[PDB]
Amino acid sequence: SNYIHIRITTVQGVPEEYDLKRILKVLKKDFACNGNIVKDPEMGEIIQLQGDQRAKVCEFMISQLGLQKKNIKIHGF
Amino acid sequence: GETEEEKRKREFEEGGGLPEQPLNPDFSKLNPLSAEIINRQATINIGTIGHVAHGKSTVVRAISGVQTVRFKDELERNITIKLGYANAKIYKCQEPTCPEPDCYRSFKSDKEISPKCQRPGCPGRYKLVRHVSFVDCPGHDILMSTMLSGAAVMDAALLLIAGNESCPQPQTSEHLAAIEIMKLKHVIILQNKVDLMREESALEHQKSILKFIRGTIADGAPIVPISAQLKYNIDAVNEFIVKTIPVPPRDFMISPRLIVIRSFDVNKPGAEIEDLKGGVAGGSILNGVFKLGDEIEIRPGIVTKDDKGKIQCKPIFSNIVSLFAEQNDLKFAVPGGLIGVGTKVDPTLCRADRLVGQVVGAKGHLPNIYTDIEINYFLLRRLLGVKTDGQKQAKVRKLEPNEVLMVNIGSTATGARVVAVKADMARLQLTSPACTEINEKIALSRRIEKHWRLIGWATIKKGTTLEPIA
Amino acid sequence: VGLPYSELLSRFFNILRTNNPELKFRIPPPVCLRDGKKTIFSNIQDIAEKLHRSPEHLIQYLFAELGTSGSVDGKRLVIKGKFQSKQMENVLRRYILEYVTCKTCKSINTELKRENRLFFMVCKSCGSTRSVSS
RNA sequence: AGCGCCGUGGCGCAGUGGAAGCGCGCAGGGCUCAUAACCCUGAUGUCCUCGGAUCGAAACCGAGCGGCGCUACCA
Ligand SMILES: Nc1nc2c(ncn2[C@@H]2O[C@H](COP(=O)(O)OP(=O)(O)CP(=O)(O)O)[C@@H](O)[C@H]2O)c(=O)[nH]1
Ligand SMILES: [Mg+2]
Ligand SMILES: [Zn+2]
Repeated sequence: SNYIHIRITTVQGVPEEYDLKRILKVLKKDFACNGNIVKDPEMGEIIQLQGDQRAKVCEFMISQLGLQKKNIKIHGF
Repeated sequence: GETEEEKRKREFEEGGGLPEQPLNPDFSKLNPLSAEIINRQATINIGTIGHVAHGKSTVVRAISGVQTVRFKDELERNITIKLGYANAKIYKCQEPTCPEPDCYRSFKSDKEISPKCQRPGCPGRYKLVRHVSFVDCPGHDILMSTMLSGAAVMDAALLLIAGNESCPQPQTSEHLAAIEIMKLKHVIILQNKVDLMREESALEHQKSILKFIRGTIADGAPIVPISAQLKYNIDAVNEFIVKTIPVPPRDFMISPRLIVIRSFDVNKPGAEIEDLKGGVAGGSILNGVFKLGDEIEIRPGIVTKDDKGKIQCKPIFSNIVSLFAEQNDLKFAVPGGLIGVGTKVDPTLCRADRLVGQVVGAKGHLPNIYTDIEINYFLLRRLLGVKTDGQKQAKVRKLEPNEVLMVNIGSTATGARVVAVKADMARLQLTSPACTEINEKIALSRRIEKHWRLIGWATIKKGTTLEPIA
Repeated sequence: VGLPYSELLSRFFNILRTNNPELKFRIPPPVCLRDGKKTIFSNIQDIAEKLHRSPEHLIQYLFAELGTSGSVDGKRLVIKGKFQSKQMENVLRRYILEYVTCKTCKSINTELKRENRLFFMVCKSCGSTRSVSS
C-alpha cells in the first residue's frame, strides 16, 4: 500500500519519517507557492500548493524523501 | 452417480479403515514397524534444511499434503518462527510388475491403511512401510535457536538446494554443519530447481555440490532432483527415505521423558467456556513410552525472580489428559515422534512462546536444573553463514570471559555468561533455567555480526544443581 | 555415488519436454465497443474462461477499481459513458500480475477459494496458500 | 474463528426514525473590460441483498452478505 498522490493543488498520502512543518519549510521556499498544512477529519496528510505544479512536487519528493517513485500517480484532473 | 466423498468413503472402508490403538497392548514385543504403531503415529522425524527464499514448506506440502500454516500475518509471507509439521505415510506397491521408482506413494494422515494405486493398469494396493513426521525448520539468518531445537528433535535430513543462484550458498552449509554437530549423518540432498535449467547447468551445479560435500562428515549422501511446484519425483524421495535411513536405536528400556518445543492452547473463541479443553505442550519423545492419564512435571517450568534477584524454579506437575499424535487421539505414545501432550496445564502457559525448548519428566524421575554448568567446547575455523566479498571467510576468535553467548542446549535457548576460559572447557552461568538429564546435544553461537552465529559444539560435563522448591 | 542422480534428472527433463514443448500467454486482446455514449465489454466471460476465475469476482473487482457498477448481461458488462480501451488492457495485465498469475510461479489456472471469512488465494499446479484478497 | 466499524452523489461527512442528505468535485449561469475571487442553479443514489413491529422505514431489530480493524493460527 502506502499510496501517495497529488490532486488539483494538494498532496494526499505522506509518510511521516520527516516533520510535516519541515515539509512546509522545504516546499514553501523553492516552490514559492502558498502551502497549507490542514488536518482534515481523519484522512491522510494534506499539504496545499497553489498553482498546478504536480511535476514540481515530483521533483521535490525526488529531492527530499521519495524512495519508491512508482505508486505516486499523476492524476489527470 | 456416486459423489466423490462417497467414493472416497468406499475406498476408505475397503482399505480397512484405520484400526484403533489397543488400550493395553504388550509393549515388550512392539516395534516401530509394528502394524498398531505404524497406522496412527509417526516413528521417524524428518527435518528439512535450506537457504532463504527457496521453499521448504512447499516441498513438505508436495510430499505429504499437510499444510504448514505460515501464520502471524507478517510471517505469512517472509519467514516463520515456529516449526512446521506434516504427517506423511510411506505406502509401497505390493505388485512386482510395476516399476520400482513409482511403487512408493506418500499419502496424508487420515488415509486408510491400504489405498488403491493411482497408476493406470495396476489393480494392486499399497502397504504402509512407515509413517513419517516432518519438522520444517526455519532457514533465516535470524532464527537459529528454533532450527537447532528442531534439528535436535530431527532424526533424518533433507537438504534443499536450488541451482540458478550461487552454488556455494552459506545457509545450507550452516545447517549441514549444525546437523553434523548433533550426531546425524542420514542426509538426502535434493535439487529444488531443475525445470527452468539447461541440461549442462544442472550438471555443473551437481559437480559443485559434490565438490562441496567431500571433506565434511557426511560422505555418501545421495542427491535427488525434485520439484516443489510441479509435484513430481516424490516417490523417489520416499524410496530413498526407506532405503538410506533406518530406525535409530529406540526401544522401551530407557526412561520416559519429553522435550517440548511448541506450546499450544486449546481455547476456541466465541464458544462458551462451559465446554473447554486442556492446554497442549507440543513435545518430542526421543526416549520412553507415554500413556493416557499420566502424571508429569515440567522441569524448568515457573521461572520467577525474588526481591533479592535470585532465580526460583517451580516444576510444573500436571496430569496427562490426552496424547494427540498424527490424526486421532491415541492410547500409547511411540518415542521418535512429535506428540502434543494435552494436559491440565493452564492454557495461558501454552499461549505463544512459553514452552519453546523445555524439558519435561514423567512422575517417577528427578531431572536436575542447573545454575552454573561445566561445558566442553570444540570450535571451527571459518564462520558459516557469511558471504565475504572476496576475503577470507571470518575466522572464529577464542571466547572471552563474561560474554552473553547463545548456548542452545538441545531445545533450550539460553544466553550464558562465560566465567572460565581454557583450551577445551568453560563454565557457563545461566540466568535462564536449563536442565540436564543424560548428555544433551548442544550448539554454540556468538554475537559477532549482530544476529547469532554458530561457532562450534559443546557437551555438558558437570553442573551446579538447584534443588526444587516443593 | 551420484549415478542415481543423473537418471532422475534426465527423467525430469523428459517430463518437462513432454508437458512443456513450448519452453503463460492465453490472454486475448480486449475488445471494447464504443457506441458513442455506451461502452460495452462483451469479453468478460471469455477472459473468465481464459483465466479460470469466478466471473462474479471479476465483475466485483472491475466495479471496485472504478467509480462504476454497470450491468451484467448474456457474458458481457455494460456501462454508459465515454471510456477508452487501453485502460482495461492495463487493468487486465495488473490483475494478471496480482491474481491471475501467481507472483511465485508462472501459472494461470490458480484461483480464489475460501478455506477464513476473507478470500484465500490458492494454486492448481502446486497448491500454494496465501491470503490475496485486497 | 469470534468481537469492535463501515454499506454514497466522483469523493469526504451526516442525521438516521414523516422520506434524499451538507461540503469537496462536475457542468451551467451571474459578477467584471476580462480573468481570478466572489455569488446562483443543477444532475449524479437499490445510502449492501433479504424480513419483522410499525398509516410509514435509509434508520429500531434480525438471518446474512462485501470490505475494514483487535485477539491471535484460535490441537
Ligand atoms: N519456480 C519455483 N518456485 C518455487 C519452488 N519451490 C518453491 N517455490 C516458490 O517459493 C514460494 C514459497 O516459499 P517458502 O517455502 O515460503 O520459503 P521459506 O521456506 O519460508 C524460506 P525460509 O526456510 O528461509 O524461511 C512459493 O510461492 C513458490 O512460488 C520451485 O521448485 N520452483
Ligand atoms: Mg515455517
Ligand atoms: Zn501458482
